[PDB]
Amino acid sequence: SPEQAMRERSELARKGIARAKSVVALAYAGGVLFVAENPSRSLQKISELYDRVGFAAAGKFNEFDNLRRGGIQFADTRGYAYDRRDVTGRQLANVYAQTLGTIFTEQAKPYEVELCVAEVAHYGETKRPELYRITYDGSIADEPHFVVMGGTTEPIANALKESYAENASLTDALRIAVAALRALGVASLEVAVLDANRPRRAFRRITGSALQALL
Amino acid sequence: SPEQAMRERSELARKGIARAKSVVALAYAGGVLFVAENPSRSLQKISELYDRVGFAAAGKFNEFDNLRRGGIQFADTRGYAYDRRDVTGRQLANVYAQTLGTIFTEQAKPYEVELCVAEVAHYGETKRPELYRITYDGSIADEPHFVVMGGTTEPIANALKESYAENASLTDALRIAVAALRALGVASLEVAVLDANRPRRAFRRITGSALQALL
Amino acid sequence: SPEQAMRERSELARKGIARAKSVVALAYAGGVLFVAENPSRSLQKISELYDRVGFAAAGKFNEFDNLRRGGIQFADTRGYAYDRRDVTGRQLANVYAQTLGTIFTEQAKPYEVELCVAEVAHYGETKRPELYRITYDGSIADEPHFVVMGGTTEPIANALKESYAENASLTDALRIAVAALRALGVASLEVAVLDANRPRRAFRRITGSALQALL
Amino acid sequence: SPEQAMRERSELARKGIARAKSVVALAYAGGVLFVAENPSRSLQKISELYDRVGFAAAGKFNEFDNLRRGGIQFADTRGYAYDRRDVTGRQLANVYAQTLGTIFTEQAKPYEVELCVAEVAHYGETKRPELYRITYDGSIADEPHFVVMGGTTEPIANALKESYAENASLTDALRIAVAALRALGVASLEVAVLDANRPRRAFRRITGSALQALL
Amino acid sequence: SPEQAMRERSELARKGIARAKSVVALAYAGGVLFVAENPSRSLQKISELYDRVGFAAAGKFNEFDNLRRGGIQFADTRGYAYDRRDVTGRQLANVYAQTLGTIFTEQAKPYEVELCVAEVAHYGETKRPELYRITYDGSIADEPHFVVMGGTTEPIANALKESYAENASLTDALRIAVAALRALGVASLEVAVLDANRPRRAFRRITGSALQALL
Amino acid sequence: TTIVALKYPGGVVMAGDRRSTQGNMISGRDVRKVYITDDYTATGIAGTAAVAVEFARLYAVELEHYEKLEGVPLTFAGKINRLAIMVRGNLAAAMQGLLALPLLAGYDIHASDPQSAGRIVSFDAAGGWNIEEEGYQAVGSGSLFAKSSMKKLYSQVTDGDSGLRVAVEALYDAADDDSATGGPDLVRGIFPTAVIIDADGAVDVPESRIAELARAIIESRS
Amino acid sequence: TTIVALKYPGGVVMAGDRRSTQGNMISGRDVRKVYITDDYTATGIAGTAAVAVEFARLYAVELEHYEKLEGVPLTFAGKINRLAIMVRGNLAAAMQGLLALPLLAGYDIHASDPQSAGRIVSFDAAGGWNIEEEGYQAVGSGSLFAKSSMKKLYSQVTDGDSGLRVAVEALYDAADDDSATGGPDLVRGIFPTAVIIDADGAVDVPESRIAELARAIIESRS
Amino acid sequence: TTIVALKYPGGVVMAGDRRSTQGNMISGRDVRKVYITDDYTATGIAGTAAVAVEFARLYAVELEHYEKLEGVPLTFAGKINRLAIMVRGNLAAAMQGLLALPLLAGYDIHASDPQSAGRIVSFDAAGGWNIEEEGYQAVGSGSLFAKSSMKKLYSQVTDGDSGLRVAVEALYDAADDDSATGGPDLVRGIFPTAVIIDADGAVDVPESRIAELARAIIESRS
Amino acid sequence: TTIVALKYPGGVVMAGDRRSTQGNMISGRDVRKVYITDDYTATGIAGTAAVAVEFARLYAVELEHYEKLEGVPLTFAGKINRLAIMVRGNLAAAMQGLLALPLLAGYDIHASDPQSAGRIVSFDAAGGWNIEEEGYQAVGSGSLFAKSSMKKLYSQVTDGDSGLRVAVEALYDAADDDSATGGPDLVRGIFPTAVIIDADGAVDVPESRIAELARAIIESRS
Repeated sequence: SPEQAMRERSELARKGIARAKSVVALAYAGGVLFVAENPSRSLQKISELYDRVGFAAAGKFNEFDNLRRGGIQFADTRGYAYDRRDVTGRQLANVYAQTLGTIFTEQAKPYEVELCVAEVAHYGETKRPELYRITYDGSIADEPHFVVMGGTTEPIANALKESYAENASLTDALRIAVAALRALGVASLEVAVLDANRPRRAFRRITGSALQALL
Repeated sequence: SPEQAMRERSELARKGIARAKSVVALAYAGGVLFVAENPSRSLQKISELYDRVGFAAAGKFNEFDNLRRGGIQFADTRGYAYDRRDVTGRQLANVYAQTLGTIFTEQAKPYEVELCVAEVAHYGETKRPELYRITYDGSIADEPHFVVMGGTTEPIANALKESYAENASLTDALRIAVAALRALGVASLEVAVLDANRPRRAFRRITGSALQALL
Repeated sequence: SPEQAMRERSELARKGIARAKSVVALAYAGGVLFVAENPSRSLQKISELYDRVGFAAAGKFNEFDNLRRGGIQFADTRGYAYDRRDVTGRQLANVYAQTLGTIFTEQAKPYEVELCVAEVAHYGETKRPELYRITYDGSIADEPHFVVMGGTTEPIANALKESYAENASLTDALRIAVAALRALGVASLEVAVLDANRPRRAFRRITGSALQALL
Repeated sequence: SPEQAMRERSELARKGIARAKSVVALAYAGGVLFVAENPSRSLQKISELYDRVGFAAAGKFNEFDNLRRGGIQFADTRGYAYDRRDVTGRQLANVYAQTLGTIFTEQAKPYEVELCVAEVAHYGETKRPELYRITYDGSIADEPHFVVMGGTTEPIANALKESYAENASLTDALRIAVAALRALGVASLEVAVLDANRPRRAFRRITGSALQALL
Repeated sequence: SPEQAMRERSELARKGIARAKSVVALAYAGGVLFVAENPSRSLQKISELYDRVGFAAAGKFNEFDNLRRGGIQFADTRGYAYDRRDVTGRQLANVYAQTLGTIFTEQAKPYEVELCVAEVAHYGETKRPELYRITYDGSIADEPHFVVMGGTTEPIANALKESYAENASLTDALRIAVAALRALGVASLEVAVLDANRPRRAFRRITGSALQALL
Repeated sequence: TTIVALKYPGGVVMAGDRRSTQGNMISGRDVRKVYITDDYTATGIAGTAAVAVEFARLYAVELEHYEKLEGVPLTFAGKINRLAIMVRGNLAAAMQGLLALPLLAGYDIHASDPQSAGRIVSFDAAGGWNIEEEGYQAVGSGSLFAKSSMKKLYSQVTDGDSGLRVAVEALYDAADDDSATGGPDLVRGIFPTAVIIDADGAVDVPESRIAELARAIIESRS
Repeated sequence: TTIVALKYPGGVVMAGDRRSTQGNMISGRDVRKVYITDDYTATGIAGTAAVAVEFARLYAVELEHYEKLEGVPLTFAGKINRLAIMVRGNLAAAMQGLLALPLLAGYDIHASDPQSAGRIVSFDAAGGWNIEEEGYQAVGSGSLFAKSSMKKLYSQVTDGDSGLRVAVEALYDAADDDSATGGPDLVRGIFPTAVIIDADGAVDVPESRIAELARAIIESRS
Repeated sequence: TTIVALKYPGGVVMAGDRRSTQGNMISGRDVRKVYITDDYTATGIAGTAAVAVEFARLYAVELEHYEKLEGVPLTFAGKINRLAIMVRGNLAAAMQGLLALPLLAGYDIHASDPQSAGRIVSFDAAGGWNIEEEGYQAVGSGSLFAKSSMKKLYSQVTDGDSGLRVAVEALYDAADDDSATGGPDLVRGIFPTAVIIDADGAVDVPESRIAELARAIIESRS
Repeated sequence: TTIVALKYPGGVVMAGDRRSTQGNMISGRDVRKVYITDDYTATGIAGTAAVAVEFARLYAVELEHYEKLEGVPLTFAGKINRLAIMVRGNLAAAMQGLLALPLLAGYDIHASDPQSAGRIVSFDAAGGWNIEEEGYQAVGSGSLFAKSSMKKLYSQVTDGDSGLRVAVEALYDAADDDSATGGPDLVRGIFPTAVIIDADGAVDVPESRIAELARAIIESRS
């Protein structure tokens, strides 16, 4: 019975997502902020896909690391084939949707992952940041303000809705993100920004003493 | 059992298309009008296949985006191999029917999509726009007046049947389609036209202040 | 059913690892110390992957020996393609995680192994040694202090937690490691070190009269 | 259930070994002695792999004959590619472990074979002979004194344990092996030696009048 | 279950061989004699493999004819690759054992065949004829005196054991074989000889008037 | 063959001659060598006529295909890269004789300043591309004569009409010095083709305007 | 074409001319041949212009691709090896006619001495590389004249300003003895492009400073 | 180079010189060209030294591989066929200069008559082989002189010692008439290598016996 | 280029020059051509510099790869075979100008007599190898002069320092007779590189000791 097979496959992927650390991506005045509860300093859940395109993921590390490498390969190949400015976050989101749908339907075990692709404007251009969420089955959604992935996302989402404010500063937005995650310290936090003020590469990791001085 | 397996596969696809937003394609005096309920400005259910051939779809986005790319590739290759005026809506509808039939009977899960292919006459020619409706299993139908896809189609189909006007202007046709979908503002509404009065490329997106003024 | 099948594979692999000898990999002042109870003098659970990268494993010998050979091939190819100092323990741990996840999901029998990849700093550099534990399903974790694999790892983990001394000497670390492992003698014991004070290749086997003197 | 598949596969292979003739390999002053119960002078269970490497097997003849041919091919390729003295019994035993593990897991029916690879020291050198036992599932063990094969090995192994003499003469070792095997004349006996005193090729078959005088 | 599958497969093969005509291959003073009860004068159960090697089979004709053609091809290729005197009966028997083992384990239906490979000495050499019996599952055995295949072989084997005579004449051996094979007429008999007195090709058919006189 | 392109304040103009010759023999007299690739770029290909037509069709198909697939057209740099890839993929045919030199005129709508948004891109045989900052370029056999004519006439380019006149005059000079370039045929009434690209898009100049300009030039040269 | 690179206490400077010729005909006057490959390495490729641009783009893409995948940039030896592999892979085309000889200047942030962190790597035709210990290296058709000018001028290099002046003068000498190298165009206002790499990173030298240096050199040699 | 082989009553003997040249320059003085392929066969390969060693190693590996796989050694005709197949499969590479010509000496253990069990097999360029019935054979650059010397000396061969003496004298004559063959070098004490195969197997001749024979021959010709 | 290797009581020494030329132009003055391949083997490649470096890297990677995989290092015969196979595989590209001529020096740690455990292995172009018993060998364009110098100075070799002195003197003679081999640069302070292998392993000789030896040689010949 294919209906029961898909239902239990979806249950497996969703349950795998439920017991994973949460990630929040939000739009602030300077671009996009990623905050994740990541104890390790070596296994990074937030990465740069391309100049103005950033990647966040929740779930099983090897699976979304495979997806991250595939997306980086796609972005670099596309930017070389046509131009760097021709790479948008929407194309990468669509590629992730195709890949995750095919994986969910055909692979022996579905990927218990949940991805967010975030894009900021180019240097000297005005555009609201774009947040795309891609789920295990390949369902793709547009989020105007924030994305919450992994764990019990309802309390974190509710805290964000009660405490989100567009055009916030980096410091304040970080405070809201950490407070919503709690519902941690400089350790067990991985924080990065897509910084729209940079000329070419918007991705910037905020770690260590700078993160504490910003927290 | 084969009959049982095929029937459960069919019910899976039908229930997938049932929980999806509706699209209408109806022929008006200047060509064809596509109206869909689509909150996302980046994920577009209505697209162009070729100069006078337009595309609409309802269901899982990744699946019909893959189908749309396949159709665009087929149309471009065929137009290059013979000529631009040798590409017609009927051939694209037939290739979609073949592809969806093969997907239904062969793929691990069938595509939960319903497609519409619309064609208008070339510039300076009089011909009734052709509407083709294609379902998850590959069944293809010729509709003379309007096509309704996705969601609950019975009430909106009855509303259109009672209220459809032949050779209506764009404003009246848009009003009829929006009221049928209501049975929705500029946001959460994707509207496009195959405009038979254009010289080469008929497809044209009605968005922003233009849709607000026209609506 | 995929969930029942995945659980049964997990039980198979876990039972296989549980009936195996224990391995301890712990960081000390000179680098990383590997101690594994190994009666055979030829079949070795501890080996060198690359200049400053060492390998420990627990479980079925032929499976983790295949993994060890694959890791050595990957490291040598990577070092030739770019440079020797571009090969890190993190990349090898990531490759092992990917490989073990794929084997767990797809192969006829999942690998009944647990791996530790250890790295120490290059010569004339300060850096805490990194220990990565990879499980049978590809789950990868960073352990800052020590790793225990195989058998009943819980009493050994508790003993090592109670008795672990940062920046201990080689002989002290051997004492604590062997004591936690007993919870044996020089024979039926394989001991190796990644020695940070070596010029190029850190790995070095401590067996025989030297091991007895040290133990 | 994968557990049930693996356990009944193990039952199949072990039962196949159980209804098989017994083999004995033991280390003595001149090298290694192989004694097998073989009524056929044509079909051989004892064989030579390489200059100082000999092969013994118990179980279904065609399966371990295929294994023996593969091992001879591997040893010849390895010797030609590097040098004759770069071929060891450990490499051949590891190859057999990988091959038998893959056969046991992946093939339709496992192999009902049990292998022993024996190596003696090169000419003019001193080294204890090495004996490696490989089982049907790929498990490999280093047996320091003797290996016993096929049939019910508990009484034969117990008699060998009670009566084994290190550094015995060829006559003494042959008598001991035959006596332990009983718990046999020139017929129904295949006898060979890895003879450590031969210059290059250590394998030598002991049949006919020489075996009569020796027995 | 692999055990159940193999047991019922063995039942199928044995049932197939039991409902077949019987063949006897027995050694006599001039070489080897093949006698089969076979009404067809067109389809032959006994053939020549090589100069001094002969083939006999019982069971389903298409399967053992495929095996006979494959063995002829192997023998000719081996003789051309090295020499005509390097082809032996044992090599052909080993090839048949490998082929039948693979067929029994892997093919959808096992071959319901029972093969005998017979070899006589070369011209001018006195060597005992060697007979190999290969069963459906790849088991291979040395028969020193005679092989009985197909049908209910117990009475024929008993009669042969009671009435055998080493170094018997051709007429005595033929009469004894026919008498045991009844336990009928000259027609419905296929008789052939591997005649060690021939210079190069030992195989020689005995049919018609010569067979009438010989019996 | 000669195809010239030049920038004027507010856009670009691309003009091309009409003659096709096989050897010394005039085979075609109304060949159209300038193509409106998309709404804001035009391309002119010199060399083999067959390769020219085939490449123009392929390039237009590629640009339209990208726009339809991705929902947004390529940037100007993307279009240049695609054209350069096409040129680099023709080296074997160039050595075989199926050669093509493209020239690309465009209007960057994403350019910050509208009055400098015109672009001219020249490609060499090896596939390299160059954005011209001198304001004009030419390809074909008479490209040298046309370029040296534009070098002297470019000072009087101020708007679209004067730029069109200067392009037609450069084509006239190229035809005057190169027998493979056809001049204005006043007997058959065949004149060079031209495309003007500005902020409103790329439009083909009507044959009447070029006829008037060519007649004025011929009257001046007598 | 000529690209010079030289080390000064605290960094490296790489400069290049602007001319591109097709035989004897000057096609380009403002070609940029020095590329900031990444924040601490610049590369300059002489030979065919198409192959030079393609190599620069492909090499920068490779370096950034590795850094994004592994979360850490390549070591300097790894960058040298990747460039050498590209040079070795281009050998068939180089025999065919698409020759590209690169020159790499970098700052080794992992060096023991920041003042000696400047690195110059020249690549031979076969892909082999060499870290120059002379402190100066030039590639291109005028490279011999530039190298023999720097051999005499290098004692004057004590900081970034003196090093940049010496690089510009070496380019001037190469253009003086070589016709394929473009000298300072005082009429069109086109000057060599320079990149300076130090601890803070690699930065393009503004056109005005190079113009001032070139005018000073020209007036000194008048 | 020169390798001679000759049959004596009760077996075969096979001798080879020690020199390897690269042109007219001597590069090797103690090259071993006669190999004991198995207990009853020796092979000696003339031509390129690298290919000679490669062929000998491959041939021994192949023979031992068959003996281990099938449990019985190849018949002599089988060994000849394998060597001929190797020579035939090296034809294309020998057309480029990696030529190798083998000579096979053996003792057939299946021959009815022990006194005539020695066999000499010569292989020509295209892979054909002949079993020599005249009782002697030679390969290499000095092969013709050695053959013509053995033609005159073969009536003196009655046992292993006289056969060895005649083989050494044939090598001496080949070295006397051909500069690519090394003669007995009394200064360094390097003498031709020899292998004697009889019913007991194939055994290398100790260097002392060959030295004595070479000294006797040199004295006789002095 | 010239690389010399020579055996001395208790080990082996291997020295090489530093000059690299392309045609007649001196392109490199501090090249290193002797590589410590492993703890008891040094390798030195003459010929194309790029191929030499990549062959040294491949050989070191292969030996360490085997040692890591099989837990035990290769025997000396295995190392020789791997190097010979690498040379044979290169043969085809070597015909194309990418020649590499290796010379291998080693200490046989499994040899019965450690005083005679040093090994020198030479390779010809076809991929064959020879273990030199004369005690010295040379590769490179100046290898003939170096060999003929060592033939006259090998009597002096009695220990490691005497062997090193003869090696530097052989290189001095090679550079004295050959313009592609560099003599000791007393002006720049660049001297031949050397590696000494004994029971304790293979160590790079410090530059100061070779400088003293070279200055003593120069004073001797003044």
